[PDB]
Amino acid sequence: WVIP
Amino acid sequence: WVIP
Amino acid sequence: DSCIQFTRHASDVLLNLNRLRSRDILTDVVIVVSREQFRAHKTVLMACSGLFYSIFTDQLKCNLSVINLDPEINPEGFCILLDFMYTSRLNLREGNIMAVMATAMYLQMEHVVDTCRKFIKAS
Amino acid sequence: DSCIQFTRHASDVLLNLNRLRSRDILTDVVIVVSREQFRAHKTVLMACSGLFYSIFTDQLKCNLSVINLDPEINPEGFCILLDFMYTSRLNLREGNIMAVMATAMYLQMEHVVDTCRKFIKAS
Ligand SMILES: CN(C)c1ncc(Cl)c(Nc2ccc3c(c2)CC(=O)N3)n1
Ligand SMILES: CN(C)c1ncc(Cl)c(Nc2ccc3c(c2)CC(=O)N3)n1
Ligand SMILES: [Cl-]
Ligand SMILES: [Cl-]
Repeated sequence: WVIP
Repeated sequence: WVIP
Repeated sequence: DSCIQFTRHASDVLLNLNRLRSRDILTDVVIVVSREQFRAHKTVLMACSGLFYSIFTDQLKCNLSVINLDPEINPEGFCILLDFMYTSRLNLREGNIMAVMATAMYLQMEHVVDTCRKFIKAS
Repeated sequence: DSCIQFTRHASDVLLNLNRLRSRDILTDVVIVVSREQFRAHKTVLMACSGLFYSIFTDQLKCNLSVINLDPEINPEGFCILLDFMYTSRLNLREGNIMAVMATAMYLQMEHVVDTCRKFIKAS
């Protein structure tokens, strides 16, 4: 999971 | 396009 | 093999599937959550959820145009998860995290359940 | 928004859609290319091809279970492109590149046409  |  | 690969292809496919959903094109099922109704593509639901995969591989349920979820399921939690299925983006907030995790456990969306558990553990 | 994103989601969705294709689950159309028949999902075909997008948004053609392609289309070129739609992988070889480019131009798959033009220019 990432900060888009 | 890339070499997978 | 000796294939070449187009990096953005999967993302572009999913973006177009979401465009079809937003315009209600070739949607073949309605998911009923309490009073709320959500139109979707059976194949996308199966590709994202262990629960929908089981439902639509069943020889009788594969032909249903309406699926009613357990009354304990929160429509907002379902809406956030349906949006994730079609975009890869999860709107996870302090006020919705418990309903999102419970809905993801019911829908059998393992990666969502994992990030909810981690975010709850941190707080 | 304040969303989080799952990097592998789009790729995982496409992998599952290809698993459904391989098992012939919820396929809703057969594409006829000369004597050869190819089963597929209308939504995936639309998401990948400008030609299929135009066909299946048409109020009459959206309901057809069989689509016949122009007799000039080569079944091998179509097979390579259908595989690309469901995997992001293109089996481009010296012996098939002309048939692949011609099929991609007909199907309106701009990124495939672009890589074929570049590979031909190099040789
Ligand atoms: C497991 N399998 C062969 C398969 N093939 C095709 C599809 Cl559409 C599919 N989808 C599915 C099944 C289980 C789970 C998911 C999708 C997401 C998840 O967390 N569990 N699973
Ligand atoms: C253009 N548009 C709004 C849109 N929405 C939904 C879908 Cl499924 C779609 N697909 C499509 C259209 C044109 C082209 C492609 C897909 C691939 C391409 O090279 N051209 N295009
Ligand atoms: Cl997931
Ligand atoms: Cl393309």
